[PDB]
Amino acid sequence: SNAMSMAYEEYMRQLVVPMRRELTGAGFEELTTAEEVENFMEKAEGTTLVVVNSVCGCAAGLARPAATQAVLQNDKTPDNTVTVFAGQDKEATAKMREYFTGAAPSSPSMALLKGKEVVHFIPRHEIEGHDMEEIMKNLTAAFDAHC
Amino acid sequence: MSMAYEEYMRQLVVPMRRELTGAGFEELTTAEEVENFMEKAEGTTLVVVNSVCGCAAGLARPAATQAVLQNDKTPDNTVTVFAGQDKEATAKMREYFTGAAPSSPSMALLKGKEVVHFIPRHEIEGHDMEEIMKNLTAAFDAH
Amino acid sequence: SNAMSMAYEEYMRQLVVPMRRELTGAGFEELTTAEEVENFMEKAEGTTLVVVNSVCGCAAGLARPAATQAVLQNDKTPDNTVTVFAGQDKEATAKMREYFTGAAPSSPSMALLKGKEVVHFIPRHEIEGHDMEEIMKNLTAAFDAHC
Amino acid sequence: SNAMSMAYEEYMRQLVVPMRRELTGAGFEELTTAEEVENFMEKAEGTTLVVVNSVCGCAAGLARPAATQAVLQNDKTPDNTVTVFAGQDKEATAKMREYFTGAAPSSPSMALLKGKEVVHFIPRHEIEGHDMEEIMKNLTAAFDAHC
Repeated sequence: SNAMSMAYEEYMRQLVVPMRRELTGAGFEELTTAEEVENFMEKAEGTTLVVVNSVCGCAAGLARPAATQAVLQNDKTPDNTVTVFAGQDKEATAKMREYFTGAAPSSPSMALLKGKEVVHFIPRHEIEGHDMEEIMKNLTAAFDAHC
Repeated sequence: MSMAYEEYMRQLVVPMRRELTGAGFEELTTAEEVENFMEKAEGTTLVVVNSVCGCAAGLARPAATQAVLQNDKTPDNTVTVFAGQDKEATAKMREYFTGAAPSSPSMALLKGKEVVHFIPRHEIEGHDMEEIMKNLTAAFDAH
Repeated sequence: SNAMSMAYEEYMRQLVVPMRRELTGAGFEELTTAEEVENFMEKAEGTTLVVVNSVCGCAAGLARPAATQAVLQNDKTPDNTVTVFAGQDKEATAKMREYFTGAAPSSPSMALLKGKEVVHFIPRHEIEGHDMEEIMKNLTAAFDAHC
Repeated sequence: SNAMSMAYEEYMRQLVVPMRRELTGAGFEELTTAEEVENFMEKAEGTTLVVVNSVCGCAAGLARPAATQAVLQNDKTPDNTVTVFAGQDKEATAKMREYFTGAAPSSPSMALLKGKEVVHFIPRHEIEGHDMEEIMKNLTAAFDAHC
């Protein structure tokens, strides 16, 4: 029944909070709603780092840390930073992904935008199995190319 | 977070509770309730010390419930304390088992508030349904 | 439809099996769909005792035993004995409850019928907090009046 | 195996998922099998935090949060973060516990490893009866000392 299900979602909701704050406390704006995604993307100017967040280990161990560090450490940096949480905010991420023309869905993943156009994409396979150094070098070389 | 968690376990253990209440076992959830029941209790009583493990699920609970339901002679009372979930209720009841070591799941047959037969985890763990049943039913037949 | 809810459903389905068999063991036909229920009530003739079964402790300790002991220890007895399982076969007990206009929904509960019209009702509050004696006294009396 | 045993195991399996995700969404690798433990401990290098997880309020309120906070707030941290789930992955934790020479079994509990040698150990009695501040100091002091 829904009672157990309500409880399960609330519990997963609570455990997911630090997984959000990890990005949001670093200045990444949460887009938790398909409308919020449209709002941002239809107005976005200059460069944007989009992080498609996720609960899995490699989001925790590689993607989130790499994204927040690249942004804080690099001379050249995106004008905006935002995130959608795959698997948790489904409509938000499905809406964001509509803008990633050409890309398949994956999680975690990252896009560098100019306006609402992708100019650099980092799919899950470019993240999983690699180490921080590689991934941050990936991001920063992209920041330097585009930001 | 604390709320969500305790709430989480409170919801998810409901079914493990229902298995016993759905068999007519009365749930004693506080030390107070335990003391109240044991002081009033008359005749025989099966106490099931419940727990959230697999042998409770696949052995003890099914064994206890079938026994009382299908045996000709049965306890006048059927009650349960939930080990680990209702901690204080459990500790209190365990005090009436002067001779028994603590384990869960475990089961006790009482006459009044005196233990007359005891089934420790080790007589449940590593045994099968029927085996545990006969242990109970023989107890019922004797007391 | 996810794994947690599938698993909850499977578990509750098995949980409930023993509570079903106490009644079916005593001749009570299970009505598990709205259609089975609908089907039964139409060709129904004579008197029917309907037991609305429940996962609750008073169903176990009082309702089911009283119902089975009652149908056996009485010269006057219903022609039909059927059951629905509240909370588990939701559409089944909601369908049956429509033939119970005048009675409030509760569980366990029991109803006596002549044909398709209810002529006696035993709510949970006439079960919960009562003795096996008064309950089947309630039952048997009703049998005498109608069966 | 029957329907009940099968449904129950699957039910418990799904319900501990959040208590797995709390650690895996913090970077901890899961060792769910005896073979996975040996494979790891046998080839392990550098330092390792092992978390003996379990299903209980102590694990939920102290052990898991403390372990994840310490690992991400502290400058020195283990090279590896791993976990065995006591009570759920029984062969896995029994196997891990064989590596803890002369330590007593308890859950939750944590071990700091240098290679496969237990370099510091926190039993349940260090966790239960304390607050985060205390456990964290215990953890990070261990890290400061070995890594």
